[PDB]
Amino acid sequence: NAGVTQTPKFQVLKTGQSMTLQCAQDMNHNSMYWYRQDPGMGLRLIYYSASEGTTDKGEVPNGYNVSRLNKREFSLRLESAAPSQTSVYFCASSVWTGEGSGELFFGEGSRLTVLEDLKNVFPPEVAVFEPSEAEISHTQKATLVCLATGFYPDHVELSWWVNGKEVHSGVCTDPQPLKEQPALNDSRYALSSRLRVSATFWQNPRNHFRCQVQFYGLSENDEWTQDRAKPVTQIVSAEAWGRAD
Amino acid sequence: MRTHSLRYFRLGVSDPIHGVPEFISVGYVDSHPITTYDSVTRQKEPRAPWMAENLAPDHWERYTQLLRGWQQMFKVELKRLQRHYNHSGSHTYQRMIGCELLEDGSTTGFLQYAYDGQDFLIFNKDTLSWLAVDNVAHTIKQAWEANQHELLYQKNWLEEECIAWLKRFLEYGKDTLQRTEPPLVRVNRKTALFCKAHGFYPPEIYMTWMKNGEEIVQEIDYGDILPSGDGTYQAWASIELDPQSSNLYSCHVEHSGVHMVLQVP
Amino acid sequence: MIQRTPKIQVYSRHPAENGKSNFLNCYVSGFHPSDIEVDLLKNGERIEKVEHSDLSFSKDWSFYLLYYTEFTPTEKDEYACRVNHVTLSQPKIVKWD
Amino acid sequence: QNIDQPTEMTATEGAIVQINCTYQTSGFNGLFWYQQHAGEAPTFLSYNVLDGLEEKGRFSSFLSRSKGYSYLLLKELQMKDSASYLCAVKDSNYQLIWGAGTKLIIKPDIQNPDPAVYQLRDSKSSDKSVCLFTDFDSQTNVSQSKDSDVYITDKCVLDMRSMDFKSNSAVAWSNKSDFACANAFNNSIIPEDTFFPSPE
Ligand code: NA
Repeated sequence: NAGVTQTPKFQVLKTGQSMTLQCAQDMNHNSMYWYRQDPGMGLRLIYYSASEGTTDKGEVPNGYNVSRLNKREFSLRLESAAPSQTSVYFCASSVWTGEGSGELFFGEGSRLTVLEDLKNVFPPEVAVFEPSEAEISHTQKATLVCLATGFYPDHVELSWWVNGKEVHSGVCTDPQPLKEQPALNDSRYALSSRLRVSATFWQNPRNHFRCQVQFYGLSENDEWTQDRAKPVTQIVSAEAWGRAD
Repeated sequence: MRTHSLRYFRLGVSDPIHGVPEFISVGYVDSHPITTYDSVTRQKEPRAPWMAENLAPDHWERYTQLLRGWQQMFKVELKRLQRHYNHSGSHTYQRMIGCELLEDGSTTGFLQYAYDGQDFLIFNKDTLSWLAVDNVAHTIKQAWEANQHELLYQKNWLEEECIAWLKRFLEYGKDTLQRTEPPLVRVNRKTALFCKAHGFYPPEIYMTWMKNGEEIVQEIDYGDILPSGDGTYQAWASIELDPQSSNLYSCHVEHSGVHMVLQVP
Repeated sequence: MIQRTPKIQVYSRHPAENGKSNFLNCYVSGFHPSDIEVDLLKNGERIEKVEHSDLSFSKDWSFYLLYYTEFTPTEKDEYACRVNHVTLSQPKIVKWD
Repeated sequence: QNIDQPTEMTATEGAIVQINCTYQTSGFNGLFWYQQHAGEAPTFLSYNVLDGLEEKGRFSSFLSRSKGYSYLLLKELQMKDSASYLCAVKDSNYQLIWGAGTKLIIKPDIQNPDPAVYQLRDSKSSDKSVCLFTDFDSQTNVSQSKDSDVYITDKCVLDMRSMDFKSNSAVAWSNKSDFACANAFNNSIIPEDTFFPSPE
């Protein structure tokens, strides 16, 4: 009952590099689709497969190929990636096709960024800033802030951990990153998140707060020639402890 | 315009012999085939020259993909039917969808299915329901009627899309579909009087016999309207002569708004 | 299971006349299921070059086909259409009149 | 063939909003609405193909074939309705044509506005000073910085489930020596009663 499962969630590519995106469905559907979603426009069909054993071009097939390997699987192939193919890719399936009312079921999406040079790939700096004493006395609440700054591309997942357990209530993470230099096309990004707790929760000295950012970057086979450290996929985190004073 | 219709058939065979296709789908405008597809070619192809000349390759490529999906669904549906009938051997599954644009501007629309050449399920697009002929059909009726959106989609397609396709194809083939070739009609003796017509288009024609001014329906033999192979049709009607009493026999032919009377001396 | 036997009709395209080029038609209709064998006969022998329409579909779920051949009718030559179907225990020969 | 819907709409929590979709297509086999939360997959909301209004919970979808027009109606808006809403139409060839989507922004109802700008504690591992503008009413807009070395994020609605409490906040930071929370949000129009606790 997984529905539509596509991988990977994030991928950096150099111009010219090959990529295959995987998609499987466990709903016994017959029709499968590959879309790309880009700002300012509706979903565009790249390729589709009306039934097992047949496939055909969509609206934007150039630079891509597909394989309906079996009834469950529909892979998408970028043989020689181009920057124009920077997009979020969605796999979808439907019970049949050529039936007016049947809806689409979508996978989670795959964010591809294709770059001329990997030398502008950067992991985030992560820092946690402890609540304002003025806020505590004025509101009886305490807001921690996490800043993840200087990363590129925008392939990050930020999470808050309290006492070894991930939390979501009281958390607000910016839905979109901030361009640190809004005028530059390759600008590195910033992202802020807040965790707000009761003053009494913050004032417990055994409470431990941690902000962690998973960054998806380079891998072993990506070539690196810069003086700085290779920006591999990694977790960067920062912490704070509750203060009784 | 005269009345015109557009319709598509599908045929599935569960265990066909050596060369026969598992699946065939053909469209018609009036009596003229316009499109074809089967499980061997796996391609949608024109069957009329005015369809080839007016529909870009993008049309045939798209519907070719849809028909490959429709082919697989027909196989799954037929397998389910034959399983529920508990039938062995080879059996047929059929579908017909279409619409009519009548002379007065009114429209009709229809969708039905058959198993082994007999009615199975018949769509009522006014009550939005399926008529089941037996309990295998009843099981399918319940599953189909639970998907109310698809019923509404089928009503819209029959009433709006089908009619729009038909008007489009009618303009494409208007030199064929909207022409008139009046019949050549004669009477001869073979004892019965045979009233014979040939060379006419469209195939719709009404031939009957009168005796002293009265029509004699039970006494008349009506021949089929048959194709002659050149785009025109032929037909006939017979009536038995009374050897004991003379009568005033006359053949009456109605075709495309023209009435014709051949009085036999 | 209702199987429907073919109706077979043999006729000429235009009214026939000896020495005038013509087309001999065999229209086989109303049968079910769809598999069928149709031959045109001249003096009892099967004509070689014989054309046919594609399998066609009727509203009542039966099928029909038109087999035809070009010919010149001569008073000595007899013509027939030979049809076999699952509903026929052996071919049915319908002679041209 | 075009599908048009507004780029963005903003409404208040608890109210009603109507998202329009107009289409011009070669034929019509139905209109779909999909909900897509930010960073997530679209999910199916509604299908219309005949004329009229269909209801599904708080959402209803209307269709007029003759006007080539549909709307998605959301009643009693909640924060969880913040999402993009995609309309899509099947044409005569059963091609799905997608509109560009409407981003729906929901303003929380702030029962007890307490606007303030607080200085967060420095971190020994960072050179940044960090300021938090928080607890203001939803009519307030947070402007981007006019200083290239000051970074200001847009407002974020957080929900403290335990206390059924919602609050707006925006964050500003910089490593400049002259950066001060008292002037961090100077380029925004902030409430007159905004509380500025005294520095140390
Ligand atoms: Na391609």
